[PDB]
Amino acid sequence: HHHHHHKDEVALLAAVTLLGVLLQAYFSLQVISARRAFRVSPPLTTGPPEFERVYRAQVNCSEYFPLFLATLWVAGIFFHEGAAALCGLVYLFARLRYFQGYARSAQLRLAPLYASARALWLLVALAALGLLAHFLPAALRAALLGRLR
Amino acid sequence: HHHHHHKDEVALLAAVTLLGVLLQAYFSLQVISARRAFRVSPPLTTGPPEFERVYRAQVNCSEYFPLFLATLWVAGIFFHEGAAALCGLVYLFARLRYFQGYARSAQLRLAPLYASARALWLLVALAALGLLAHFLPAALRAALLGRL
Amino acid sequence: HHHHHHKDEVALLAAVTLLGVLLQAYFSLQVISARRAFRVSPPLTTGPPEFERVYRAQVNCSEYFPLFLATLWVAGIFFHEGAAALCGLVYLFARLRYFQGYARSAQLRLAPLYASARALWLLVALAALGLLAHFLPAALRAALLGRLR
Ligand SMILES: CCCCCCCCCCCCO[C@@H]1O[C@H](CO)[C@@H](O[C@H]2O[C@H](CO)[C@@H](O)[C@H](O)[C@H]2O)[C@H](O)[C@H]1O
Ligand SMILES: COc1nc(C(=O)[C@H]2C[C@@H]2C(=O)O)ncc1N(CC1CC1)c1cccc2ccccc12
Ligand SMILES: COc1nc(C(=O)[C@H]2C[C@@H]2C(=O)O)ncc1N(CC1CC1)c1cccc2ccccc12
Ligand SMILES: COc1nc(C(=O)[C@H]2C[C@@H]2C(=O)O)ncc1N(CC1CC1)c1cccc2ccccc12
Ligand SMILES: CCCCCCCCCCCCCCCC(=O)O
Ligand SMILES: CCCCCCCCCCCCCCCC(=O)O
Ligand SMILES: CCCCCCCCCCCCCCCC(=O)O
Ligand SMILES: CCCCCCCCCCCCCCCC(=O)O
Ligand code: NI
Ligand code: NI
Ligand code: NI
Repeated sequence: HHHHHHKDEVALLAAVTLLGVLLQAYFSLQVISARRAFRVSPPLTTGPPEFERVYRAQVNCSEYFPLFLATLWVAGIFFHEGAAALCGLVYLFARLRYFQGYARSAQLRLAPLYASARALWLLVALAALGLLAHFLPAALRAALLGRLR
Repeated sequence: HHHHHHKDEVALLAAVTLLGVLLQAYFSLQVISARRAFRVSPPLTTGPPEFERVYRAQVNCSEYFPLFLATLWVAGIFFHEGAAALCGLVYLFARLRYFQGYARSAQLRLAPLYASARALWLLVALAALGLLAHFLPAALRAALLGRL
Repeated sequence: HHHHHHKDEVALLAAVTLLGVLLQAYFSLQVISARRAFRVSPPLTTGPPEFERVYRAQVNCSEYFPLFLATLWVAGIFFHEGAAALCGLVYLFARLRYFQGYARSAQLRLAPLYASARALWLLVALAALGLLAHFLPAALRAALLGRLR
């Protein structure tokens, strides 16, 4: 126990984070359901194209999920909670469309893939700007103090 | 520096996290050892079924690891540290049995897989309840104030 | 809102985290570029060895990213911010060399792979020591108080 909590500075980030977990659960579910429909038994990860695209979509979302996370949280703490959470949401909605697109074809994944990438770059930029705002003043000051002597 | 630290509210979550890291290390070690026994040289990922099942078991535990993490932390902060840590432990022990099961066969993976899924779902539910507790009162209040 | 922030205790961790995200971006970019040069269209993940090595290097770095993250943060918070950040940087730089090595051959990946593993074990050790320093005193004290009664 302390007599204050910082929950209330990260609750939006936490909500978006959870939403991302749930979205991954939906993607796994679709993979399970593709495994049944095209009869691809674990441990195999190859099969008909229609299976491979679903499986790949899920794998690519899972692999980007930690990156999404890390940049969400850095942006949301160093830049602005609300703005990070919102880019997060745009990221997740884009990945849902990416997943749906890819299921249909390689080509129909592209537009939402690009939109996923833009939303993730926005998170990167907000995180970077936030970190710059945190470190740049002291560093400029130290450099000016050095030249002043 | 501040004159207080919040470490002590997250130390169980941190211990469980690290335990999870160590478990992944054990899984990688088994994969390395299966690569030697069945002579599957990187960058190959395919080979005899006994190699593929170990390899897949590891890749599936790696891929769910961040999900475990995220929910572990959200649940532990917004619901209850101890309860989240404990579900976490149950998740990790279930994955260790899943890994061992899968090595032996596709079929023996299933019971511990299901247990691992139940444990993760519990973490999800805790995280969701914790977030509901945080947001719901102010939202109901704002709505009541609007109607007044 | 609050009248203190803990940003300034984790800014180095956050910066190393973001550097890690950027490095994964660089790795993906090399994968895209290898897909074009060797004509391997998603959803395929197999192709000429030169493509497979790049692709594997990227996958292995993505899969260890969250482990790196988790241990970076636990070490940075329970042991020492600066020392964790520094081992983080050595981890990332080694993975860059691992990636470049692996692109050229299976064999050239090994030295920087071993350096990546050492740097991650150091983070694991710093995390474990920090957790020990947090829990061990109260536990020893409780055990002694029990025997004293
Ligand atoms: C070391 C630090 C490195 C930092 C690097 C940072 C790079 C930052 C790049 C940000 C790229 C943002 O680019 C911008 O993305 C948005 C969001 O999709 C696009 O917006 C687009 O999507 C939205 C839907 O969500 C619609 O309004 C419309 O379809 C379109 O305008 C812009 O058309 C594009 O120009
Ligand atoms: C541990 O959770 C899960 N693990 C696995 C495997 O590890 C499978 C691939 C390995 C194999 O076949 O051996 N699969 C499904 C799992 N579920 C089920 C959910 C999809 C309906 C899940 C339960 C709770 C939350 C979740 C969040 C995201 C994804 C899933 C969540
Ligand atoms: C960076 O650490 C490791 N990286 C890789 C690769 O990236 C391999 C797949 C790439 C290739 O072969 O090209 N493999 C094994 C690694 N080890 C050592 C292992 C004995 C447990 C590890 C060292 C330190 C901590 C760890 C934690 C979890 C898993 C592993 C940890
Ligand atoms: C979501 O961002 C990205 N996603 C994907 C896929 O999910 C691909 C594998 C799926 C497929 O082809 O179906 N690829 C590239 C992406 N970019 C592009 C950037 C690297 C040049 C990225 C944008 C912003 C930050 C980033 C950080 C790391 C990696 C990438 C970052
Ligand atoms: C991947 C998600 C990681 C989330 C990390 C969030 C940690 C910030 C909160 C500090 C912990 C203390 C806040 C008081 C809450 C409590 O313990 O009751
Ligand atoms: C939108 C978020 C809500 C998600 C709710 C997830 C449901 C929790 C399911 C838990 C079922 C586990 C059954 C108990 C385990 C056992 O019998 O040993
Ligand atoms: C994804 C792995 C977990 C991320 C963990 C973030 C937890 C942040 C806890 C609050 C940080 C402030 C306390 C700093 C203590 C110190 O530096 O001495
Ligand atoms: C339960 C916690 C286990 C901790 C295991 C830690 C293993 C640490 C090994 C570090 C080896 C460092 C040797 C480096 C030599 C060099 O880099 O030049
Ligand atoms: Ni008190
Ligand atoms: Ni002071
Ligand atoms: Ni505080």
